[PDB]
Amino acid sequence: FYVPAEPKLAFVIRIRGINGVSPKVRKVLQLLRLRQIFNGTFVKLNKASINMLRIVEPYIAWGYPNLKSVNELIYKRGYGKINKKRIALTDNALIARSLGKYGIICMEDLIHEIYTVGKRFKEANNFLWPFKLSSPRGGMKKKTTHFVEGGDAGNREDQINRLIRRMN
Amino acid sequence: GRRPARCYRYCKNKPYPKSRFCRGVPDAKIRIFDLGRKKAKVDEFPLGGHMVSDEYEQLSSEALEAARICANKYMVKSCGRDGFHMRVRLHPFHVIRINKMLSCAGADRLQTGMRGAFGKPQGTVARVHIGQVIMSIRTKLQNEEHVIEALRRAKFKFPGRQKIHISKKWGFTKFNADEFEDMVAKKCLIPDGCGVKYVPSHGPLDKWRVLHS
Amino acid sequence: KASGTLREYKVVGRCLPTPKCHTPPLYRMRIFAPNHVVAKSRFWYFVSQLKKMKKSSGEIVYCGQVFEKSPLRVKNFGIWLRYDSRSGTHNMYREYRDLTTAGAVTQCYRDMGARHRARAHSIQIMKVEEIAASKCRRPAVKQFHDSKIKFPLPHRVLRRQHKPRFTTKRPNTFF
Amino acid sequence: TNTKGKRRGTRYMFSRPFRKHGVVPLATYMRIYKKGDIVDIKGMGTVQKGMPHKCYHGKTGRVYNVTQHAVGIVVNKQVKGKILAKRINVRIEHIKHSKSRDSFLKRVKENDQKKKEAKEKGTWVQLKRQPAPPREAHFVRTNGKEPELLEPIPYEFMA
RNA sequence: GUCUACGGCCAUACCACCCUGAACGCGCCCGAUCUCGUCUGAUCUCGGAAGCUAAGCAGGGUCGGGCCUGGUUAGUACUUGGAUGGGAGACCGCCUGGGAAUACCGGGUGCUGUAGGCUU
RNA sequence: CAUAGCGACGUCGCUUUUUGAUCCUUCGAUGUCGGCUCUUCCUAUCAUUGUGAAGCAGAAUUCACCAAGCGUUGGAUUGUU
RNA sequence: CCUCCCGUGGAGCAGAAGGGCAAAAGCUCGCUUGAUCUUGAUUUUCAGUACGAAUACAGACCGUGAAAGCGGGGCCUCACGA
RNA sequence: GUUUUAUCCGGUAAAGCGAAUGAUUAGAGGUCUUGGGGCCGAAACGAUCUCAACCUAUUCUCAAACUUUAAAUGGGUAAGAAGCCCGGCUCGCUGGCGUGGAGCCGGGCGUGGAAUGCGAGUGCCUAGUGGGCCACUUUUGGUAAGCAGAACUGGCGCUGCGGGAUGAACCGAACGCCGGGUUAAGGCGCCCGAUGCCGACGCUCAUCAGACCCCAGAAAAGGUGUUGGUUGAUAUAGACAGCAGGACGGUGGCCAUGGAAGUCGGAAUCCGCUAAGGAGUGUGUAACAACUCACCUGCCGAAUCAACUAGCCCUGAAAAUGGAU
Ligand SMILES: [Mg+2]
Ligand SMILES: [Mg+2]
Ligand SMILES: [Mg+2]
Ligand SMILES: [Mg+2]
Ligand SMILES: [Mg+2]
Ligand SMILES: [Mg+2]
Ligand SMILES: [Mg+2]
Ligand SMILES: [Mg+2]
Ligand SMILES: [Mg+2]
Ligand SMILES: [Mg+2]
Ligand SMILES: [Mg+2]
Ligand SMILES: [Mg+2]
Ligand SMILES: [Mg+2]
Ligand SMILES: [Mg+2]
Ligand SMILES: [Mg+2]
Ligand SMILES: [Mg+2]
Ligand SMILES: [Mg+2]
Ligand SMILES: [Mg+2]
Ligand SMILES: [Mg+2]
Ligand SMILES: [Mg+2]
Ligand SMILES: [Mg+2]
Ligand SMILES: [Mg+2]
Ligand SMILES: [Mg+2]
Ligand SMILES: [Mg+2]
Ligand SMILES: [Mg+2]
Ligand SMILES: [Mg+2]
Repeated sequence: FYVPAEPKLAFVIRIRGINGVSPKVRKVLQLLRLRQIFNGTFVKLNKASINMLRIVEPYIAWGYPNLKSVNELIYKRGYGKINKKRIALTDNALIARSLGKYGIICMEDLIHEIYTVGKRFKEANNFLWPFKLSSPRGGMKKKTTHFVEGGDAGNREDQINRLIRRMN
Repeated sequence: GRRPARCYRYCKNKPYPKSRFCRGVPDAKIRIFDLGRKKAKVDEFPLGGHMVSDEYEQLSSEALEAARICANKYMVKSCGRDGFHMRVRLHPFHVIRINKMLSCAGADRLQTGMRGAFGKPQGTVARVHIGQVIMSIRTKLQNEEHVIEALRRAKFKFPGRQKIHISKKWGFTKFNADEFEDMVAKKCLIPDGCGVKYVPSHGPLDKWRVLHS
Repeated sequence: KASGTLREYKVVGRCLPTPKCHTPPLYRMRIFAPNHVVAKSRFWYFVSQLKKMKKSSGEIVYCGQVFEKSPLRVKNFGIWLRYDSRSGTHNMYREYRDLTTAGAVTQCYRDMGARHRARAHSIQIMKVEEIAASKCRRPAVKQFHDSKIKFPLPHRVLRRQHKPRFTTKRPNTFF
Repeated sequence: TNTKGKRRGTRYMFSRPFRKHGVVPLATYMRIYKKGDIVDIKGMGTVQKGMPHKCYHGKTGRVYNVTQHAVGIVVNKQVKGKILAKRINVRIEHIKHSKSRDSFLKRVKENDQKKKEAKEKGTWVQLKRQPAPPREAHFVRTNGKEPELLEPIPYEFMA
């Protein structure tokens, strides 16, 4: 049996709103930069991040995005945090002026750094404004329960790509 | 003068034993817990039948007394007075209290309502859990239906839901009936009274050589 | 656990190697699940019940769908299961006729829900086995063991009741 | 309605562990406490003098003052919505050194050694400790053995 | 391989009984003039060196008790977070993580620092 | 002769025609007991209609069912209910 | 009453209870007055105000013991007043 | 108001009582005594039989004010430049010592020594408030309460909007004025937007059916209604059910007696004929007698029976103006 490497990149989408949230869940969502429903963020997976995801498990749906999902997310909804402003990534110079010191100078470099979690993944990911995704076209199953019990919350392994396709 | 058992059915309070803090407790209704031929040896009564609660609730001492009397009468009628041994496995250690109100047409007569409402000891009940044995009857292997009927009749004296289970243990021991015979044969078990003493293979060899002799 | 059309998954897992055993044993189960995520979750549930394993302390080395090896052949399935009723746990042996094992298990889940109000989280499928027609015990399954089976369709209810919604002719049920 | 006694609720907090009563072992007195080092306040009950209050049991502070028998400890205490650095005098029976600080200083010394050695030998080495990474890909051999098939057991009432 | 003095951890070191102990040592032992305490030189203090390892002490033994450490109990009990799950309720099941304790069955029975002796 | 008719020890309920418990509404006020008068409603049926049962021979009585259509009174004492 | 043996405290420590304690903190003797004179800091309640109580020091003058030391009241948690 | 990695802290849940402290059930084995005593022992209970107390090894059941053991959640600290490492100086403190400690002065080290996120620090003046209430869970008093009192978080108060017909608190979601798209929770016969799908599989008939969190009504106990399931049993050596026979002798067995003869009661359950028969499951006779059963056989020729269990339905199930999925 060949056991593949455990995935090192996750996409996290906040699926519940901002009403009646416990303080710990609220704090962890703020640290994940998910302050609004249907906001998405790339998360580098390790013990600390996974335990944070476990804390905010009922409020999020997360999974392992593929190359196509990363491309669609960066190209259609990719916005940079340039001078604390949400600027659309309409030119490569916008990426180069903020991340060129790390070697990232284009959309392709940004996508590569996000997909293959590189040395400067933290800088490249924080440069991206959190993705403001639409409502899931076709609806959800049940946002109040876990994915493995017929709902939408929690870790769906690679069905996050289906969710993304319906989501943006 | 006793309240209906529905007022004390549930395990709502913390356990309240009769101790040096709770004084003035009236004696429990049930004082005898073992009936029938209690002196019967272990091999005499190989069959054991338990009655097991399915609810986490409180059984009153009066209810335990009534169930014990009913089961005893049926067992004496069916299997004879020396053909069975019964053991009640619940002891009413939890004191239930009453905040007594005056049953007269007056609240001005120092009723005080809910002021100083901590009650006086009303009675004693036994706390039972799901899966806990309430009564056990050991007898001959041919009286299985009589044991089941006696426990079925005793079930009607209790509030909740109870199951009748024929145990795999030999009598009142904790050892399986299939292994009991060869364990006694190889002297891992030594009978005494209604129970067996387990003899482990450790300790002084003098205890080993008093056996096998 | 919800449902759909269930699929069979062969799920093989093990503990993570530790400085007590470098090669821990591999364990395999058949899990009937809507998808592989639920299949892995149920695998961890069952191996946690049986062995002393956890998802964090172990790993899953394989999870692959088991295709039916003869989906063109009607066959009899006996299913041993256990479930929690409202007042206890019971073991059941049920029988179904189907082409696929996963379809038979789906039939079992629907039938348990219909006859015993048993939700899928209460049901533990512990054995599924194709059985010979002479080993069947349920008459509703045995009555289809006829080489000359023959029956009509007596009272055929109109299902196109709204195309048309209004008409002059009353429908016929005999065909 | 609660009393304000100094030792209310300390019935088990200040009691000795099982079969550990009697004479206080002397290594506790033989420990050396300098200013600035990190100590854990425990508060054994055999010695009634210099006892810390129950709110400092289990806390950790920094030594700022050393006397003949006690130390002065700056320990954080949370009061309503503020944390203030209280200064307490605690006899050395009720304190012990902090192995967290000990391990951190060991790690600093070892990192400085690695920096010196790696600058001597050229090759760059990692010093920042990382969280547990995702497991890498690997092969699991069956060794010609079919993995055991597991099935849930039938239900039966035991006891 | 051991002992003595002073110890650190304070039963893997304790408790009961039995066996063995070469050489130093530690003791038991002899005595009350002096020092010093007593109802009593029993204890304490002092001055000794005839005898003895009988005892303490050291080592070993016991299908020994205890203690220490494992397995089982048991992924059980319990439990963080979740559901417009079930049930009249009592309560229970599932998802997400954590996870015990008896009984029962094994193994072990002090380690060591400083200073000074004995052991061909 | 347990169960025609009853039902100890226990135990499960219902009702709001008792009395309590509480203090949610009312203190810029909801006139506070009983009787009289008058209408309507409930059934957990006293009688009457139709029935079943008896330790129902008849007579009388008792238990139970469908059942509130109809009726359920005149007085001494007491403010009384 | 006298003697031996076992005795982890199952006694005692003023009192309520809890904690603590064995060549102890208990019992009996001997000598004593640290239950004395002072300044600050700190803990407890706390608003980080006071009182009360307490802890660690520092400066005197002492007590005790061969000495190390210990003692500025009571083994600790209460026993009090602008 | 976060995790991770180290490192401490705790005594709740659980568990335990063949571990201490309390509570507590039942037997068993021993041998002393102001235990009762014990039948023939006074005579040296010549004896040893029982019951006590006591001890020993077990055994049932417990604890908010018990505990060996002991979670989950939780609380503190640390994760560097105020650090590390070299030298040197000061001290009236400490002292065998160039001792220890503290301070001070120079110098060299940047891989900025976990993850994630965020711009921080600091001062002055200051209103209103100081009746709260509700929900999940934990929890005290109380029979309980839309009762009284606490812990945690969220909410209402201060908040509109979609859904729960209706509703301060439930579920979804929080709000500038609009257009388009899509959803949440909830829904899609008609009211009323949307299943006018040739939706799937079953269950259920109610002469009080049932119909969706909070929530707005029900239990124990029953059913040969029906549907699944568990365990056991019988059967071509012919089951089951029907129809038809035998159902005895001793013995009208013993002790009960005024009759109890098999059946008003106490013990025991024999034998043989065999096809079987209980010296009796019931009716009953004053009593006999006469019947019935369990037991066997005949006719009948293929499957049948029993005890449980849990789904829907039914009984249990009664209130007042006429009425509420
Ligand atoms: Mg909400
Ligand atoms: Mg659409
Ligand atoms: Mg919710
Ligand atoms: Mg009543
Ligand atoms: Mg209570
Ligand atoms: Mg041993
Ligand atoms: Mg769990
Ligand atoms: Mg009678
Ligand atoms: Mg008016
Ligand atoms: Mg009016
Ligand atoms: Mg009626
Ligand atoms: Mg002084
Ligand atoms: Mg003192
Ligand atoms: Mg406590
Ligand atoms: Mg407990
Ligand atoms: Mg105990
Ligand atoms: Mg309240
Ligand atoms: Mg207001
Ligand atoms: Mg607000
Ligand atoms: Mg609102
Ligand atoms: Mg609305
Ligand atoms: Mg409604
Ligand atoms: Mg719109
Ligand atoms: Mg609607
Ligand atoms: Mg419409
Ligand atoms: Mg009904």
